[PDB]
Amino acid sequence: DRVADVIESSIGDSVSRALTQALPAPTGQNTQVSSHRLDTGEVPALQAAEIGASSNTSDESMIETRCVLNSHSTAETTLDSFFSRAGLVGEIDLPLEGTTNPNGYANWDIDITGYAQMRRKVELFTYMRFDAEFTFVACTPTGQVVPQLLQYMFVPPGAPKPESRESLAWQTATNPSVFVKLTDPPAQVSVPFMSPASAYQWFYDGYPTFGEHKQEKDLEYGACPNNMMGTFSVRNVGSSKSKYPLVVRIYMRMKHVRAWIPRPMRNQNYLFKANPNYAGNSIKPTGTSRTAITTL
Amino acid sequence: EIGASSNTSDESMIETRCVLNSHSTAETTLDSFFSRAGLVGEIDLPLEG
Amino acid sequence: DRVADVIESSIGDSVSRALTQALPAPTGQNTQVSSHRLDTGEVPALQAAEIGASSNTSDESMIETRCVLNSHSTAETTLDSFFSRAGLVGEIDLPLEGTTNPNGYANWDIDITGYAQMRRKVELFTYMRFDAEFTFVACTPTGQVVPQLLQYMFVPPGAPKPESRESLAWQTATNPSVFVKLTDPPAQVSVPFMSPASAYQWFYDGYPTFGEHKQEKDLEYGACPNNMMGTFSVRNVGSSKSKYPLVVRIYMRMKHVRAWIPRPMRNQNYLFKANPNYAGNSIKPTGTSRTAITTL
Amino acid sequence: SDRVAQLTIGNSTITTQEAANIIVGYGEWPSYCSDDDATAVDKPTRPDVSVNRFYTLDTKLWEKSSKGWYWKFPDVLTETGVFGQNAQFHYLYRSGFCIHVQCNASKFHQGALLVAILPEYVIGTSHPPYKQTQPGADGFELQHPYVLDAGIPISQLTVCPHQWINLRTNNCATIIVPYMNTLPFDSALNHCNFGLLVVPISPLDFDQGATPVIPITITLAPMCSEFAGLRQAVTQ
Amino acid sequence: SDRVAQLTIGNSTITTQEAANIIVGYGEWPSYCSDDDATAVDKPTRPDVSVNRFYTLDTKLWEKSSKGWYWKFPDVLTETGVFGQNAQFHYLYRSGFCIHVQCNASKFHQGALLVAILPEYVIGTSHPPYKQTQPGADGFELQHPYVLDAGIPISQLTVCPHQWINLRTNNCATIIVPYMNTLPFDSALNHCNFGLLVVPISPLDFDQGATPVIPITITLAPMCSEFAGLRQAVTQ
Amino acid sequence: ETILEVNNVPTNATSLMERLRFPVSAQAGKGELCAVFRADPGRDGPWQSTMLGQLCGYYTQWSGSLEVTFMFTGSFMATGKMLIAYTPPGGPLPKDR
Amino acid sequence: SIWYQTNYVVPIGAPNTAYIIALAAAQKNFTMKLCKDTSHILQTASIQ
Ligand SMILES: CCCCCCCCCCCC(=O)O
Ligand SMILES: CCCCCCCCCCCC(=O)O
Ligand SMILES: [Ca+2]
Ligand SMILES: [Ca+2]
Ligand SMILES: [Ca+2]
Ligand SMILES: [Ca+2]
Ligand SMILES: [Ca+2]
Repeated sequence: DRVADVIESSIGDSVSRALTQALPAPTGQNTQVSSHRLDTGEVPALQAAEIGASSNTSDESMIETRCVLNSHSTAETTLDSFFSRAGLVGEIDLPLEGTTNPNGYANWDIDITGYAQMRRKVELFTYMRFDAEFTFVACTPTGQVVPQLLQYMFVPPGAPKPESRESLAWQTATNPSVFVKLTDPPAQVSVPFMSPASAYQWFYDGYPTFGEHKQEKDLEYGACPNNMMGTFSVRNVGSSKSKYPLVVRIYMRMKHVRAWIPRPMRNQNYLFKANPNYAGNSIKPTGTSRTAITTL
Repeated sequence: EIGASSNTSDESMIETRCVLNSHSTAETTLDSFFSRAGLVGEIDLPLEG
Repeated sequence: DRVADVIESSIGDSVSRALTQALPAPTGQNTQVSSHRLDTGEVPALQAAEIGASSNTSDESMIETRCVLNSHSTAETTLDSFFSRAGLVGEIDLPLEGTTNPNGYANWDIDITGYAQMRRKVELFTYMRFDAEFTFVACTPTGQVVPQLLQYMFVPPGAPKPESRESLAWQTATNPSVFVKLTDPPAQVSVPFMSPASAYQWFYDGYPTFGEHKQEKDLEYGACPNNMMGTFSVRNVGSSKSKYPLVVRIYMRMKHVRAWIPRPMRNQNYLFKANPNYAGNSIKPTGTSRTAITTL
Repeated sequence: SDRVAQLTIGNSTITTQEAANIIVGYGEWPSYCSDDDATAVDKPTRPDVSVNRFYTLDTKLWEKSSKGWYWKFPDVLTETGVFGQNAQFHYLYRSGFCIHVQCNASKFHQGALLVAILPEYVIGTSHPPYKQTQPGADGFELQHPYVLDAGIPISQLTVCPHQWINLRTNNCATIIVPYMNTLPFDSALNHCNFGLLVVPISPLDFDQGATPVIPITITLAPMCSEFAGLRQAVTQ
Repeated sequence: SDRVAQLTIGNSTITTQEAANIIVGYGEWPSYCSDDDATAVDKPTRPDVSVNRFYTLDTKLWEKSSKGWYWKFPDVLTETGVFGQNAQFHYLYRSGFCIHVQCNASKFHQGALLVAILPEYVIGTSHPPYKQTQPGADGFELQHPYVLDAGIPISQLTVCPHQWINLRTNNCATIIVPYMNTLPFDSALNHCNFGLLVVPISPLDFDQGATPVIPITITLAPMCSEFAGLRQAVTQ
Repeated sequence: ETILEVNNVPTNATSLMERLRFPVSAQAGKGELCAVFRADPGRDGPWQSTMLGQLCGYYTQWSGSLEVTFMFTGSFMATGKMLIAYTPPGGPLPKDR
Repeated sequence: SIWYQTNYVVPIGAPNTAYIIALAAAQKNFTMKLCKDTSHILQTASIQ
């Protein structure tokens, strides 16, 4: 009744092998006493990185060490304890004069790859799942606190995006909006992990179209729709002119972080948003250079 | 022609597999829907007019 | 650990469903008493061959039958009881004068599709596994019994085939040979089912080469190597001339028969050997014709 | 509850409202190969759903003069779908089929189509070409239906897995056949285990005015597909 | 008993006499999809042996000046073998790989090749072409190996499943990687889960006279292959 | 289930009612194409008419299978057989039945 | 896509052309998440 092959076949194991278990580690490893040792067959120091493993040699087998009780905690080197720190990721400009944002409204695209500081850290991993808390600092180009009223409205991808300082879209009957005065403290907001994908993707090695991928369409390589959270709209609550030159700065902090695959840090200066393009005409060394490898 | 929505299930249509739907339906409820502030009124008390 | 799909999947059932069991049947079915019956809902006679099933209507439900004890045995309508009957399948000619078989020897190809009688019966099924018993009737074109000695040698496919009345191949150190006088009774031989295939194949709908199948190579369509049993050689045991005009006739009988798929009988006259080619220019009706379907 | 029916394999589903039931070739369901009937020492590939699914290929037009057509299963499917690939990449093949020849009409039409299966279907004519022996897709047509182009009477074809499509009753036939060959596996690239014949015994007739376009479609589906001897891709 | 080794998958077998052991990507073996991680409601196809086998594709020539090369797994294999077919016929894909980059030489040669894996390998340059992002077979070459053509330091690539081929010790590297993506399945026709980079950190050198033809071959093998969403055949 | 406007081409305002129906004549050839449409519910396609479609406009994402029943209104004497296919994402609009 | 498996067979005396109606709905395993204002319709003029 059974071909035996079907019985043996392990095909269908949703269970991953693992072979590596995560253990508790509040305090760094404590060093222990170590005396001299002179023998053959034992080569702690001798390794072969040609395998792809980080030398497992310990201090003890290298020098006559003493005993030390490492009380040094490793709680600040955790994900949350690291990423969970407010930082500039957005910045909108609603001036009185100019060509940038007239009319009194502004639709900002939801993307944080616009600022170094934050972008550097986050691009350390390949995937990342988490919630966040955004703070909104509204102010004039000088630091002047003005008695103006604004309305921040979130526009999910597929929702009607405001087209004017008085577009119908601002009724926000469904969308989430927030009204605040520049006199009141900044806006406090909590945002849940929203994405069709189980985790945000920093690097997308593929095309979202699935078409011909012509040259003129190479503008899509790297664009992942799972990171498209729609847009963010803001404007003054009025029918007339704003009367004031405003500038909103968006800050973000991450809560309940979950990073996965780790990759090399950034070596060059960022050029475009959501584009790992670098300064090819002038590349700089990862770090400082010397005059001779035999001189300090 | 009876006035009933076809009760045909995926299984009887194609050789399906097994899936554990964890997708919650708490946001598709009445309160979770209507309970959202929205513009419904607007008064104007100008100086001139 | 299991995707469930792997657990359910019946893939790997070497066991065939069957759904039809073979039962004992020495005597034909015995008829039983049957009285009249007049009712609705019961339509024994009414059938629908459009399904592909032979009407299961029985005599009883058709007419008021009596009781009969069928003693008629069905032992003569069995495979062995049928095929197990000697018949002409081969015929070699070793004349003194002529162009057919000079030199005194003859290599006959092992194939029975050369004679109607036998070929008709056997081609009733698609496959057939069995053993056989061959008889050899050697005699002159008149019926004259001559005091000549012969040597029948079987030459399996891949074995050295005799090229002359005195070829080295007749030493038959391995091959099976039989020496008989035309004065002694015919040769009695038992032959086991020898074939790479589990059963001889009467019809091979394909090509044995696996190449291009060009037109000049359409000479292979239908040729199955699993029916190629090599050749049969015969000659006079001497260095000089035979001194006599001989003609050997090969008869065969089947033992331990095992037929499988059944197909329609032969409708036309056989033309070629191992070729279902028919008389296309002049086709005849399966049977006799009448003058009118309303007249006998 | 005998005329209506549904067939579901892979990601395909068939329907009917005038079916005449299902026939199982020689009363036996498609089974895989036993670990004793096989000699090929290597775990074959049972892709299942990817190949064991319904494939609607060719279609023909029934006429008041049509003679008949035929196909060669093992070969027919090749070159199409995931199935074709395994058949071309692998050397050994094994599988059973579920055939569904549909052909509807109105209650004012009349006709009778015989749909039977014939194992090792060899043909004559003094040797037919490759385009006649293995007319895969779109099949081939019978010239002498009375002798099935093989010299055998068609009046005796019912002695094989068959079924009828009598327009006045049903509008489709369905047959199920298990692997058939004196061997466990065999390359379908050069050998066809059997063939399908569709011949009008009762000439399609109907009074003028009624849509004269009466198509006959063929839909089949592999079952218990097993392929062995993985090698380079071959065509014939 | 640590340098010698043998890999057997499908109907393929690999050998070595100077191996430096096997590394398992992030310490995890290729597993199938759980019935909760998947959303695709339909039993996928696990062809196994027919696709989960070793495929020797491209080969390159190491020189005293070579900069380095790279490939994009999901795409690389497509168009070749039974695997390619399922990848082109099906929409959803899932599988892990076993990579074996072999490159031998004599005891009189010297060189060090870094062979690492990089998930979601995106590249820059103001937008690279399709022939640069998905150079399937025969891969592509690095122009600025120091920044991996992405703006990231290679000096920090060891932070990923890697291994070295130091001619003075070993002559081949071997890595095993499980499916990697924020999703259960995903079409490999337009998205590459990761890429392979081979860069000479220690310039290949050798005194004149010794055979200067030092080839570097790439051989990979799918593991736990699962395909869903069967449809028409697609290429890109 | 709500009426799906596949035949949404007409917009005469006098022929807006035929957007709900669907044409099916007695062809002659083998393998005719009768209709084609997007499989996306919340898209501006034919799924605009369906209740389900209109609801989606109030949500950003979704999940689940979808059922679509087809009812023949032609005369009782009208017979036929048709192949309704669904080409999963990535597969371009087929040109052959 | 929709194709003709066979043909629209009709007797002598019945409409040579018929119609079909499509009804759409979601299965039980269907679930929506998040939300927003509809983009399927927009008011041109202000309510009077
Ligand atoms: C509502 C806040 C959600 C934050 C998600 C930010 C993700 C931006 C990543 C952009 C990457 C890209 O578009 O390829
Ligand atoms: C040793 C006696 C064996 C008898 C086997 C006879 C088989 C002949 C069939 C020939 C058919 C063909 O060659 O295609
Ligand atoms: Ca055709
Ligand atoms: Ca062919
Ligand atoms: Ca090459
Ligand atoms: Ca490609
Ligand atoms: Ca009419």
